[PDB]
Amino acid sequence: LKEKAIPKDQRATTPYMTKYERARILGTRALQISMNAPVFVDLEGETDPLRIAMKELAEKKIPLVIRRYLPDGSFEDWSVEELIVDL
Amino acid sequence: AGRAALYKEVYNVIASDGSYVNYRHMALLVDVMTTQGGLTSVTRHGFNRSNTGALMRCSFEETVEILFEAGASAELDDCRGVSENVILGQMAPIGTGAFDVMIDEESLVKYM
Amino acid sequence: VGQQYSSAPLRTVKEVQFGLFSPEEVRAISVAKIRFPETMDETQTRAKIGGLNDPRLGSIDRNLKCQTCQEGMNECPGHFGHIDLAKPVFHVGFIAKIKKVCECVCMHCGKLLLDEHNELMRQALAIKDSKKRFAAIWTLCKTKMVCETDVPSEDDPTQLVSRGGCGNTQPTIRKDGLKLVGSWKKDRATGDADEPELRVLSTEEILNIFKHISVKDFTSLGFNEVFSRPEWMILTCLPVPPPPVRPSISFNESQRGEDDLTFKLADILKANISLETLEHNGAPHHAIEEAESLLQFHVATYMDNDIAGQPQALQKSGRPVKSIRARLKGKEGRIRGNLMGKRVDFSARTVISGDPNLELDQVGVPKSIAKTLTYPEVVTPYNIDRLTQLVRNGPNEHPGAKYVIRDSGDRIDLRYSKRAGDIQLQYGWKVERHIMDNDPVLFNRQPSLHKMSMMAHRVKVIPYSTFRLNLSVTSPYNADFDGDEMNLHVPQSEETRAELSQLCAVPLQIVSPQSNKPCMGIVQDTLCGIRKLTLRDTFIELDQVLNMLYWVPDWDGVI
Amino acid sequence: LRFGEMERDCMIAHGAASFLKERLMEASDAFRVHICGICGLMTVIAKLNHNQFECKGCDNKIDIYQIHIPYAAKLLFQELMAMNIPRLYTDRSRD
Amino acid sequence: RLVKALEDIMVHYDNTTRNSLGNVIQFIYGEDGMDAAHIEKQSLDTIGGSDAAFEKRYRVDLLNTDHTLDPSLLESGSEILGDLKLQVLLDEEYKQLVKDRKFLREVFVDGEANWPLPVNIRRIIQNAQQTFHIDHTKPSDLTIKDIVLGVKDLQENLLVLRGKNEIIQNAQRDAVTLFCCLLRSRLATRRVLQEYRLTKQAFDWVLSNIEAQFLRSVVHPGEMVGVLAAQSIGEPATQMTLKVTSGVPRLKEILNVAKNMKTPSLTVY
Amino acid sequence: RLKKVEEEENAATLQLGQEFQLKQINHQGEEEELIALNLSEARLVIKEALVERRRAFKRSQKKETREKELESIDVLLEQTTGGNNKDLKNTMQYLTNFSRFRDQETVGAVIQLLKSTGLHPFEVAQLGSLACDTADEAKTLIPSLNNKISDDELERILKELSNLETLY
Amino acid sequence: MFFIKDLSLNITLHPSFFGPRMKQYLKTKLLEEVEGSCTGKFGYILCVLDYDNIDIQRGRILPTDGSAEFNVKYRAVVFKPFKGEVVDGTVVSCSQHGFEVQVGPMKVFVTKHLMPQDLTFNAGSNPPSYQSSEDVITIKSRIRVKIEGCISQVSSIHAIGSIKEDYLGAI
RNA sequence: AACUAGCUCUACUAUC
DNA sequence: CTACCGATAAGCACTCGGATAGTAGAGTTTTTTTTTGGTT
DNA sequence: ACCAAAAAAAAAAATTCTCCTTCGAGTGCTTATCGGTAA
Ligand SMILES: [Mg+2]
Ligand SMILES: [Mg+2]
Ligand SMILES: [Zn+2]
Ligand SMILES: [Zn+2]
Ligand SMILES: [Zn+2]
Repeated sequence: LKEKAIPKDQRATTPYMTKYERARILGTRALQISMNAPVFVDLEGETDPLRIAMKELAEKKIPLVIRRYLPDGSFEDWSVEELIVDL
Repeated sequence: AGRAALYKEVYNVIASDGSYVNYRHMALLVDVMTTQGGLTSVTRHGFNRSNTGALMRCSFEETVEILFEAGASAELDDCRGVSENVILGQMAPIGTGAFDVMIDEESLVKYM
Repeated sequence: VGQQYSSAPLRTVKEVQFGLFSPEEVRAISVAKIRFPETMDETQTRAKIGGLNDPRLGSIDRNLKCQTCQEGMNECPGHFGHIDLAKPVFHVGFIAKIKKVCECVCMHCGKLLLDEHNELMRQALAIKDSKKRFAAIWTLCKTKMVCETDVPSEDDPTQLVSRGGCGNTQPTIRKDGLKLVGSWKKDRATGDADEPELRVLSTEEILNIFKHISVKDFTSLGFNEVFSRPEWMILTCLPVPPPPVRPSISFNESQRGEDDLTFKLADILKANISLETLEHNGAPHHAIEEAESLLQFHVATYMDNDIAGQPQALQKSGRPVKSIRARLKGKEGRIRGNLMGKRVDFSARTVISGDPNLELDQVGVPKSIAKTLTYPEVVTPYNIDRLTQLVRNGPNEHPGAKYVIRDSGDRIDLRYSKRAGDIQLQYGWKVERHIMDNDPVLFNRQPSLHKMSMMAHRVKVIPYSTFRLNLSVTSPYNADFDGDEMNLHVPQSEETRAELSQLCAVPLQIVSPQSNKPCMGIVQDTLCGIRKLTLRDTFIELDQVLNMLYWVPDWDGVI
Repeated sequence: LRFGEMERDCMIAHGAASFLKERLMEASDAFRVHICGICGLMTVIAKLNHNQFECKGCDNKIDIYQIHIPYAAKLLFQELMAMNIPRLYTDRSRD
Repeated sequence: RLVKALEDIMVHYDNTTRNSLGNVIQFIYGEDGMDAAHIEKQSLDTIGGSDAAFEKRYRVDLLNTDHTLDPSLLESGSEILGDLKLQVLLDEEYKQLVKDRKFLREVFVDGEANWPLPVNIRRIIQNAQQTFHIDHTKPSDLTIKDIVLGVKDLQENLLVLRGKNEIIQNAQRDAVTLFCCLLRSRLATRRVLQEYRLTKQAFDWVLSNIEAQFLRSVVHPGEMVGVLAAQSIGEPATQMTLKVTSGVPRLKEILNVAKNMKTPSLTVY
Repeated sequence: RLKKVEEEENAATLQLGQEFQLKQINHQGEEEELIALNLSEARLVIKEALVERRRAFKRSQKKETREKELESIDVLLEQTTGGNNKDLKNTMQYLTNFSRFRDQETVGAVIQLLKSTGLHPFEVAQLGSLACDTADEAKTLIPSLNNKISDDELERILKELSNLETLY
Repeated sequence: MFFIKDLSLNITLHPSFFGPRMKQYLKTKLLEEVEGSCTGKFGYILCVLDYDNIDIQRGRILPTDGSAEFNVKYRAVVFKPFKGEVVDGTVVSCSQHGFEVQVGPMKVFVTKHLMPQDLTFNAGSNPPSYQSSEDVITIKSRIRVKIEGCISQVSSIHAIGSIKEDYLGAI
């Protein structure tokens, strides 16, 4: 009942961004830049939005933060960059 | 001991031919059946008549009568089950849905 | 582009509450006070009489009333009217529960048999799960057929104080189909002090009793005060559903296509008006009860067709009338055919053959069917050239389009396309075009037995309409090449097509979690060939090895 | 073509929830209605041209929200309370 | 019926397993947290063999002539003899191994060695051997202290429960005990020097690869494992043809008890 | 939800409704009374807000005679984009008329004197309803003014501040 | 009347505006919709408080599209008209049945019968002239009229008050 | 560019 | 001797029954009467 | 004056047995009922 959140310390969630989260972020940015969002990573004349998003993820300048839930109801969050992508 | 024996039996049945499958599946099955203080068969009236969301229950072998019972008891559902979303036509907290997608400003400021 | 935009906030739905209708509020939300049992052609021209069938509710066709909300027909969610009944009637679903309740409460005073002075009902109150305590109370109040007034004898030292309302004795209760009766045996004031009085209970009596129960006793019995109070168990003011649940199909020559339920409603209205006029005049009091029985019968049938089989509720045709329960009953009724599973758009189905040349992840797709389906995008500073080329191409060659969706909801057909070489497609627009190559796509072969039987695929475009795929992926689909078929699905937004390219691509499905060993493989042709090759006693000459080294796409270029 | 139980179940196994929603909604009903949170019911009446959305009976010119649900589901609801039984809200109530 | 019974049940971001009510059914999914993919029929080694064979495979003592190793394997293979620190550490390792042997003999009465486990160690050993042109002649540069520490360090760094309290620590040790015992079995000092011959560089390489793969092997938090299990068990049910009941009727009998067995016979020893 | 009315049709006594709850929650979670200030106090707060956007708009640029104040607020509007905020003007036209004292100094001094007293803002706020300082008219209008305390007590409190103030 | 309190508003941002300047864009937008607001509950919202230090904590991307939603909490200056109160104001519009007083933002309309009897007005035929106590017909023409009926049907507050009561009428 | 195909009732098949 | 459970069985009363496809074929009130307009 | 179409108004609805008929499956809920037993 007390504000149902947590500081960015003492976080018990895994430090590895999971494949579901990967696909979600990729699709979200694909739709985002798809309908003319501001782009951040320099293009190479590559037209496909989804591959642009993948290049952004590899280059790691994604301006997103990921929300995270626990069965109790209290939530937790992360920023994309502090996660590490391996999968 | 009951769950142990039941797992043994079902593993025997499956391994009788065309074996096999990983132990974890059977373990999960026997447990989710037995975590009730007893045991319950998977019938129209074994597990379905148990404290659980309304719609997902009514989506199996018990069409309307269950709704009547719900309305009479006037209970409520929080719709955190997959069915409840599906009937409700909203993204259920599944896979990609198991988390929210949140936005930040400060990173946007930092990298312009 | 806005579906007739509404300036109202939108939000998801997080919670659903279940309950009954209190008669007063359902009457409040009503719009019609339906009297006439006729439906259409007043005297008898057009413009359905202000009885049934929109006095002031859901429109009919091309007349945008919507109860004068002008919200066409597609927008019209419907509106409700209400009907009135001379006498209270039961509710077939709500019969066993009401019987248990009646046994549980002491009529003629409107009180509980058991009250917090024995331990037993106290523990029953203690077990507050939701409902089981109701069963406990029911099985504890089966006995004590007589209402008491001074129960507590030994909790207090020897005395006894007053808690009971009446000194009367509650008759035993039974039911016969649509009706229930009480048995006043009572061991006194009866036939030879033993022969009981068999009296059929009057509904309204029960309903008065039901009001007289105290509020907390509902909680005791599990009724939620604000949402389900027992007196609402009985039906008094039956609500009326709107038109869009009872269409007028007009089956193919000139019929009116009147549904089963609307005839049922007309019949019940006839019953109501008949009972009203009968009782209003000199009631002989030997037919009014029959009118009551008939009216309850009709409402019962309308609420449900399939009570214990003493009646059948046959229609005026011979097939039995069809009610709500039958309408939405399981197995293709309104849930498993119309809610949980559906017919979708953007799909195709055909027969298939092998291909020893297409790579594993793609799928052979037929040029014509490729033109048939479509897919929208959004106009970008990146896609403008290609999109322009396609819309120039037209809807009658592969790399083409079929619709242009601009900023506003302006569907522009390219089949007519009186201005083909005109449009220039400024930014932020949507263009539905054909399926070019390397597009994500869903492939599936019902029945589905495991995680596989449906994965993603890239797309090649092939003549000779059929489907083509790789021999390797065969076994997981468990499909032949004799005459079998699969099903095709195509995403509709960038989000989804992305969502498929990372969790359903057959590259990502090599190892089956089901049996912790790969579900892929190679099959009879290639297997036999490799065995006939990779054995010591064979060899090869110069030409063929060169052709082989050229065959492998990933050849380094070294002999 | 028909989308069936087991197909949906396999989708669930994959977990492509967003694709599930899109395929089940846009290839299908994709209907929109407003409700009265005070009602929790399916009964509000609107005047798009007049920008009025009042729920008569609940006489509230504020408690208005629009929800995207499948036409089939709302249908279900009409016969459901026509069967005389279902409130709806738009937020938690127990935490 | 099966698929309609375990829809909601799944794994949340606490490595736990709840229905759509929050009821826990598996505190750790599969009691391992290892995804169903990352399993091989890898071969355990400690359980098998005879006591003498086990001793010869693992026992080693510098101060004794019998189980001592040849100095030629180690660059510092001669002067290493005599130190009390090294002998003490080796004895501690041997005690750990024999305790593990007792444990495994307890867990499996049959003693069958092959079992389904997370990430393999064999393959990485072979490819490490290849990736450095390791020969059969040169001695080994890495020292005993190196490996005897690194083994514990690696088994410690493996993490499945990102916790901080006591109970989580207990479970985390518990949840990985079999894998750590197996790893200890495969990475015996005697085995390493006498057959594996690894260099210190390659040793660090394999340690890092082991850790990376193990982290790769965690269950992805957020899949609907219950549906997967149900559909998986269902699949073979159809694909099967056929004085003791068996087959699909028996399957239904257990799955739907139905207190009537027709073969209720029982076994007595 | 059974209509959850808990409301009363507004009266001269200002009977507070549920949605105008007497004790209101806060985002931080503190519980406090329904924040209301008299006709006098609001005007200076508005002036402070206006001068705050004055600094904010001189920051945006580098990228007592009510009419000039209206045009100044208009300038606040057009510094961002062309001002069509007519209703804000018309209310602001009456905003100085909301304030009991027209001159800035008189209303301000009334505020600093009342803040020490801690008197209910309703009592002094009822003053500016009509252009009248005679109390008898207000006592006739609002009986609760007589009921809560007699008139003469009202003026023995009032004359401490009415001396500095000059009405419209 | 003068109630100042923190208010929460839901704001949807189109994704194309996802630039580092968005915070300024959000502040500007909130300025347009909030200022001059006239809601049924709070009456008409006249201006915000403490323009800087408003909390914009974070935002949720809509699942269907790039639209992002933000919930913001801000203190503001708002007036709430209340019934039973007497306000003098300009007679902007003149009608034969009864003079219509515009009390600043909100409007007051009164008929001939509501008109006070102690202060006899010739209001039936036309807007009342100069008579017994005092009454005027000009554009400024402030007339003391009560408020007894508040209507929030439209995006504004309309007030009606009977004038046949103790001390009601122009003086 | 005038905007709709369309219900149930039994028989036969198609893969599995 | 006497209600006081009570466990046992008998009954009786329940509702359930693979996934898709594609056909084509017949009938979706009946009879009786009265009325009145087409007819010669 | 003849009559024919058609629309409107009412009911054909009785033979008889329980055969319905094989769907039998189980399971759960109700009810009789000997049967014992402590006061
Ligand atoms: Mg529940
Ligand atoms: Mg075949
Ligand atoms: Zn309407
Ligand atoms: Zn009584
Ligand atoms: Zn309402």
